[PDB]
Amino acid sequence: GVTQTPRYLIKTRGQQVTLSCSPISGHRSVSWYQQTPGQGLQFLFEYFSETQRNKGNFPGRFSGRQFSNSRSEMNVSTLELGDSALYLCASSLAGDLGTEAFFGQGTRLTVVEDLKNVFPPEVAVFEPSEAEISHTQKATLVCLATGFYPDHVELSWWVNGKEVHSGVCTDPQPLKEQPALNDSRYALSSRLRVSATFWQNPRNHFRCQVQFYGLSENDEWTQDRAKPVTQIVSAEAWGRAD
Amino acid sequence: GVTQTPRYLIKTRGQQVTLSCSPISGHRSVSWYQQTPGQGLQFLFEYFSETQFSNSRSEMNVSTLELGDSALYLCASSLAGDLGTEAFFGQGTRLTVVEDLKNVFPPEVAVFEPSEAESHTQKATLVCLATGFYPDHVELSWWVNGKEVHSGVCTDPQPLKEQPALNDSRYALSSRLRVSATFWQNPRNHFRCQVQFYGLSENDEWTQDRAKPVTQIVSAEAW
Amino acid sequence: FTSDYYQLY
Amino acid sequence: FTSDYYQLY
Amino acid sequence: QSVAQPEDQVNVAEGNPLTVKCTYSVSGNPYLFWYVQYPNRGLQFLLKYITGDNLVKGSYGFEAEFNKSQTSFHLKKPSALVSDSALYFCAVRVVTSGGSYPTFGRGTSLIVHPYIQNPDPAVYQLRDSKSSDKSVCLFTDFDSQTNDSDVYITDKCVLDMRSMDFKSNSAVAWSANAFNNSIIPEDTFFPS
Amino acid sequence: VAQPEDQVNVAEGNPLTVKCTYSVSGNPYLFWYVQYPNRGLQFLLKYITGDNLVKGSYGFEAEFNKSQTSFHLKKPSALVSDSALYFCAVRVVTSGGSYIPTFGRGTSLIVHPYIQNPDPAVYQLRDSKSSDKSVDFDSQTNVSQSKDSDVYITDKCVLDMRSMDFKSNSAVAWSNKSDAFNNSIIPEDTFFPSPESS
Amino acid sequence: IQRTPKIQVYSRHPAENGKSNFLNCYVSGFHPSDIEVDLLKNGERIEKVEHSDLSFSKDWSFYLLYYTEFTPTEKDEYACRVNHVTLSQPKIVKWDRDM
Amino acid sequence: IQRTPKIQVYSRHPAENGKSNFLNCYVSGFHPSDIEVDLLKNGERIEKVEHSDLSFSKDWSFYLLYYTEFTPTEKDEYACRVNHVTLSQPKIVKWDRDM
Amino acid sequence: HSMRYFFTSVSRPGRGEPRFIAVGYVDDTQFVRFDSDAASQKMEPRAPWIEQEGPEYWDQETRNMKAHSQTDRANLGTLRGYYNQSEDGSHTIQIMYGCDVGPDGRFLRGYRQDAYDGKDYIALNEDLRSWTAADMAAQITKRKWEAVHAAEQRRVYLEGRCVDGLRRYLENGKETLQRTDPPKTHMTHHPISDHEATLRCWALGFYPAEITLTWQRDGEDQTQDTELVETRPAGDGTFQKWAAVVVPSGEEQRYTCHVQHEGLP
Amino acid sequence: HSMRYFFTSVSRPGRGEPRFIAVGYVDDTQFVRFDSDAASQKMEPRAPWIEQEGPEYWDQETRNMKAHSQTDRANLGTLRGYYNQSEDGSHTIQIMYGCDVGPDGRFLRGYRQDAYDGKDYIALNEDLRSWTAADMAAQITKRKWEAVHAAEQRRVYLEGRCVDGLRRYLENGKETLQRTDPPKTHMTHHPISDHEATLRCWALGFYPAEITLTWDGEDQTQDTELVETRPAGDGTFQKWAAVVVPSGEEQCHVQHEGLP
Repeated sequence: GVTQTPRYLIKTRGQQVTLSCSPISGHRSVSWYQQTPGQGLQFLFEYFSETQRNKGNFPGRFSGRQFSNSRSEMNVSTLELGDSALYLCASSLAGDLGTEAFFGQGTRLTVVEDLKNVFPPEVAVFEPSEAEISHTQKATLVCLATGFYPDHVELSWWVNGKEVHSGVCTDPQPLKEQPALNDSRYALSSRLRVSATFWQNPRNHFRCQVQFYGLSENDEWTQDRAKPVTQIVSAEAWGRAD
Repeated sequence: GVTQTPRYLIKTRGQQVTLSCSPISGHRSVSWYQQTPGQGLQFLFEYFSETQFSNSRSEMNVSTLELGDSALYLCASSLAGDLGTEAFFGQGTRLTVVEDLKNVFPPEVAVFEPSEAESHTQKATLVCLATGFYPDHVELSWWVNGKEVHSGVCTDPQPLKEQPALNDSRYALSSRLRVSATFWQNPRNHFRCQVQFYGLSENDEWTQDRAKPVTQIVSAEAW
Repeated sequence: FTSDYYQLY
Repeated sequence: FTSDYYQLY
Repeated sequence: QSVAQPEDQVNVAEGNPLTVKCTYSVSGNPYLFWYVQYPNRGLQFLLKYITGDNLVKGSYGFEAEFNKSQTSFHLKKPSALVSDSALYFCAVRVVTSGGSYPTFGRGTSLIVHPYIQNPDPAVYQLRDSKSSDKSVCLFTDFDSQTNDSDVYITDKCVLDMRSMDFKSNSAVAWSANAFNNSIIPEDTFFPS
Repeated sequence: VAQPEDQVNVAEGNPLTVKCTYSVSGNPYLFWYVQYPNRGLQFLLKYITGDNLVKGSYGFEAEFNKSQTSFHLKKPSALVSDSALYFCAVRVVTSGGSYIPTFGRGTSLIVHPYIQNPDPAVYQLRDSKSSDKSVDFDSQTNVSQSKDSDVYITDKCVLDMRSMDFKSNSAVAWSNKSDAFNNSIIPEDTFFPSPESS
Repeated sequence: IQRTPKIQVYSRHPAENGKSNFLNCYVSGFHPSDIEVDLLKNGERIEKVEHSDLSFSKDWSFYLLYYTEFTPTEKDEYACRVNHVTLSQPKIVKWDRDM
Repeated sequence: IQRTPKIQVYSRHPAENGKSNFLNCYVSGFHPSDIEVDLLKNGERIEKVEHSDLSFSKDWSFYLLYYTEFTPTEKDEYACRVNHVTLSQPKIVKWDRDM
Repeated sequence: HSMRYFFTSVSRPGRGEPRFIAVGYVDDTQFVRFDSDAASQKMEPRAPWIEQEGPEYWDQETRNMKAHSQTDRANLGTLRGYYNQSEDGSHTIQIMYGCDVGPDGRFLRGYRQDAYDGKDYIALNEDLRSWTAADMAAQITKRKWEAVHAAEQRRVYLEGRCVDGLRRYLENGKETLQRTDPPKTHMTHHPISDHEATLRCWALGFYPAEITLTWQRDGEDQTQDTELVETRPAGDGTFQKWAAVVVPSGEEQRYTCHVQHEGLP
Repeated sequence: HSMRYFFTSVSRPGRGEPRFIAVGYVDDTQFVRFDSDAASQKMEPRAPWIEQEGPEYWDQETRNMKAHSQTDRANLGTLRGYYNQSEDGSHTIQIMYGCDVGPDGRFLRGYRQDAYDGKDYIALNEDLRSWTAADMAAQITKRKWEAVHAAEQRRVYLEGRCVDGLRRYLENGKETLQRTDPPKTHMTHHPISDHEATLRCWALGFYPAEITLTWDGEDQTQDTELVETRPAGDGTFQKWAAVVVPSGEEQCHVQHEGLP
């Protein structure tokens, strides 16, 4: 319950962001970092006795604040592209030498170049072929998200209405498109490996969860293409009897 | 329990006494008084944080006795003796004293069965007396078919005293019971008065021809 | 019918 | 069989 | 400090609410405590009082209240329990370094003479075993108001029996005419 | 405070080993954590002071040793998944305390399985609607990359099926060109039915 | 100890606009009360506040029920707030006809 | 919290001088143990000290058992003392053939 | 069958004097109440059976109930030292009397356990004459009760007044206290999102209590993670309970509802 | 048919390191043991049926049970601050596992409830995924166990290792774990006092537990008798009876779950 909000978000170059971290309950110590692959965490700051206790050396743009009821917020007045990739918050009772702090689910906020190139996904369920049907006794379903940028999609899966964690997997890094200069798209495939009998039965619906989380309507987008917001996309599948 | 020891004691003139009060549990305040009919309590003394033993046990030493000055002594127990707090009291050390070792007498008992007249009332009456005892230390109870009872049991709060003499006498201190008429008509109803003396031990220099004055097991009989 | 031994703590 | 999860307090 | 209870003896029948008296005259903030001494037993406390409300509670059903108009506390009850025969006393604690924390007096005694169920006067005489020459006289079921060195009788004699909640108020007598100080009625079952 | 190993691999037959080095002043204190893929930072190993063979999680452990100024988080038998960016960190005492997880690029374990007679097989899969667009091997095949930005195939695949405890290390292939395992060393006994053109 | 409240909005005899019904906001187990409760009809507090016995249950926890004589309609927003000290924000319940 | 150490002296298979039998010194609930238990053969201690599992019961209370190899007779004083931190004086029990 | 004088109290330091509330549950229904902020300052008899008894009975009801209301304030002057606080502790002291008679008239066994801060502070046991304080504080209370024959007085009260008054209540109850209204049952099928349905057996208005509903399917007790809440009254004293379960679409008829009541016909 | 790995610990402030003792009660009979002052420093297989198993698991049984014992010393570094003491608090922190399966082979319901100083500190519930802390302190523990999927891991362990291993022991136990030893009875007149006697029922050496022995077809139990569960020195349990009846008028319930 170290909940953070918003859980993914996107912002263009130079504005301030309002990112919230909510601790579980009565604690006092809050820590802030940046888990991007570049550089290191570097320990933004920790806050104590209603005062930021440990401070390093920053440009003036970095700042942070929490509330009396322990609610905590981040505010990055000026963005410098990559410097806003992924962020983490910590909570602990008193923050002593022999005690730890617990981290939240983070603020993964992979940033676009500009609002122009924010793109929706092209997805389709790929039916199992009779080759991996007839003798293997093991099906193979695939959803593929061609043409999304950046890596904000949170691919999950739905089985016959419900959700399970079995036979589904996805790599931690979607394969990038042609390198270009500073932008590309991604594919980030998924798999199903349910039993063959689980597939030939006509009564089984399967659909991917390519749902974008990370951008909302409060944007000044004006190009002819669709507004980049949190999009509700999906897929579809059904049985194939024999 | 605020248990005491002994519950009954007798001493002659002059020497010291050892009486014990045991508190229930962790406590600091343990009082002392004298609930005699004469004079007043006077709030004898009490120690505050050893100013009793460390484990709160308390003993009394009265080096010199002045006859009636040792009648009935009590102890208390409380956490701190604050203004708004009370103290439980122990069952005391009732120790009615004799003049000398000479006139310490055992009790004479007689069970007085119901008469046939008390034939239509549906009510019996057995009686035990303790004729000729001194001092007043008797602990009269009753025994029914071996078991304790407290219905039909009674005893006056002050035994009637004998001829006044000067400073000593004996007492009777009777008790009686009122079991049902059918209860007494049955022959398997053994009763036995409990005039058992509490209050004196063998650590005495008694030398007269009469029996040694100690705690003694007297009894009665009925059927 | 109620109780009347008002117990002290 | 034993258990291996050592629940921190 | 001085605490006095003028009533050296209080008599209440089983039709009358109990009334006793407590008095004191001290300084500071006085605290009044009550106690009960059941015959030849402990000194249980039932009626405490420190400060606050006037009509202070009490165990069982007893109660009392404090009035400045008389500096009294007056342990009372609308219907005292059946036994209630004790030496209730009222004591006050004075202010002292660390606390002075029962200077009461002789208190008073209650006798709860019952009167119901058609008392039937009767005199009897009882003999013993072994030497049967010894004998005692006995009474049975007297009223509720009756107030030498040879042929003794008894002290005050009142009981309660728990079979059908009856009573056997009587009087033993140990050596007819022995009841010379008694005012037994003419309808006595005395058979001589 | 920085450890050399930025990438550690192991099969499902060997005890997990990683490196955790440190060099600070005063009395050091080390913390350990794990980053399960795109999730929180729940820890598995704590050290404060005392015993050498420090306790741990489901079977992880580490030991304290000035002779190497390091812990080297050890585990006699890693569980099935255990594939994440493990990292350890130290920071010196300050007024109130510092206790910062400054690790440095952690280390990513991978737990390639190898059991149950792998039976190689590669197939091409088609989709619904417009069918034109369309998409069990060994355990040692080194990771590779696409030669170009066309004829896309997959990245590393590791999965499991809970029902019969079996699994399928496999590969997908969504070709971009309208016209492919050239960088792969798939053995000759593959059940590959040549679904290349089709 | 600062134990957490509960919630329920169960109705009386089957709800039907033809006749009248009762709302029942019977909160289960509590700890130090400091409680304020009201029923919601399309928003805002009502004037039919009627509490009941502040009794307690076996697991040393209280309970409390509220009454009202009322008739609903198909288009209405009935709810019951729950407020306490353990929480920093109130809670609202849905009067769905199936519960 | 102190509980107070209830004990008993019950024996194994019916004691008889013809054959051999052990005495069991079981104990009911406990709080912080600091326990010292000995078996008495006509006073003093015995070299056959044999403890068992320091397990615990449902009501968060320990229990314990002991063994000893002997055969009894008609003239002997066997006992199992009780010691703890709550009590200031030890407790002794009688091994009679009726309990 | 049972009658238990539930007591409760709360304290708000710095705002006057503590509050006390009490009730009564002859069988299960409530018949008596008390408060420290009401206007009648007496006992309020909401019950169709126990209403006509003599004015002395209602007038007193040990009107020293609001003397116990101050006894509790006296207690929370040493309970402030036991669990040592300063002055401001807002705290509750629950009390629970109760005597449970047998269906023929025997005393069966009575109950009494007290708690502080929702935590047990002292209790009785099966039989009587025993104290089981559950902290290093109430050990003093246990010893004090052991001192002056406390359990003996409790024995007297339980075997006397509580159980006799419950006889009188049962006699006065006629059939209002003992009429055993049984449940009435209904259910609806209705679906879930795409491929599931929710069977829910509904029983309402029953009395007395002690009915539980477990989900059945082909006779097996598959007590899955079903979400019930707690035992609730239907606005008069009557209680109701329902069921909830998730079943796959097309597969519902296997599941059945188990209905059993101590007073079931 | 159940299974429980009882744990316990104590503290010796200013005397080194805390202790740890553990046991196991597959069915009812004790089979496994551990100690922090023993010389083996290993599990002690004192049970007849569970002895043939391979040396590797006898060696381990998560020999990191010692690691758990060293985890408890870290736990009692914040359990001291919760119930705030200085350094000298001599306290016990008991642990209560338990994995009860159905007689056919189902999972029935698993159990766990931990406690501190004889007071419950955290507990599981019927079904699962719930915490019921019982103080101002362990509310932190309750909320944190809510935080990182704790009860889910407990579900994993229960639905796995409990049922698997326990069925393994029942397979290994053959008839030793399931033999249903019935009681044997004896009684005599036993005159007491002067006018009364005791009719004391006896039953010794039966297995398993849960015998019902209570006092012309009535239960007149209004006094104090019997101590507690009574072990007969091998795992077998026994109970007796007590009653007071008058001389000449002397005229018990016999119920066991395994009674013939």
